[PDB]
Amino acid sequence: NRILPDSVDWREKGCVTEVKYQGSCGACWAFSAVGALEAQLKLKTGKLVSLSAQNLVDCSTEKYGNKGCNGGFMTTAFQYIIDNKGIDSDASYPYKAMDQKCQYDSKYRAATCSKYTELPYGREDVLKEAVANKGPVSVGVDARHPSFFLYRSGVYYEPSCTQNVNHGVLVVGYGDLNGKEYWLVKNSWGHNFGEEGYIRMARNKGNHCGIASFPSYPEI
Repeated sequence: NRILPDSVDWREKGCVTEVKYQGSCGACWAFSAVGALEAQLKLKTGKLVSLSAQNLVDCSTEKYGNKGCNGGFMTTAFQYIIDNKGIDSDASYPYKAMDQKCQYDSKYRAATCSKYTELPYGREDVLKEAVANKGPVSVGVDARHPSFFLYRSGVYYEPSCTQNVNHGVLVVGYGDLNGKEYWLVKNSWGHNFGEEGYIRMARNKGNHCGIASFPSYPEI
């Protein structure tokens, strides 16, 4: 294993915004992407600002292989931000859990993206390195299993989990709790979900739930 901190929690560095509630809109990919960029924005500017998931839903659309409330890709959302030369703040372009016309306006720009990086498939130590050294990382997980919705505490391990990911989330940390290594995952089902919106997911257990399958992070 690479030489790295044994645990990381980007919330401690003030790099993680409040947990969002996607509602009945499959915008997790958008929340996942903005969350990663929010951390980078804080690292660069010193200011923590929620970015507009809705801007991605409405504007990072067919050209990017995305389908708004019917799903999308974090990577292509990043490329949209690059191509578009910005993304608006959440306050300026609030989330409505619906597909809308693109209403991007540069006057409400709160961040940019210059590039993004895809981590190699399934490599949890590479993921750990990126979380330690770069910041929160956008990932997909298999969140199809009934146990996921009912998670309350501890470290989530679901034998039925697969590497077929379907749910974009944000890895904001990692560590060990009571002998179980975990990834600290920010979800977008509001603070009622899991631990105030977070789930600790099993780490170094064979790419559990595909968490390390498709990681990416942007840079400002």
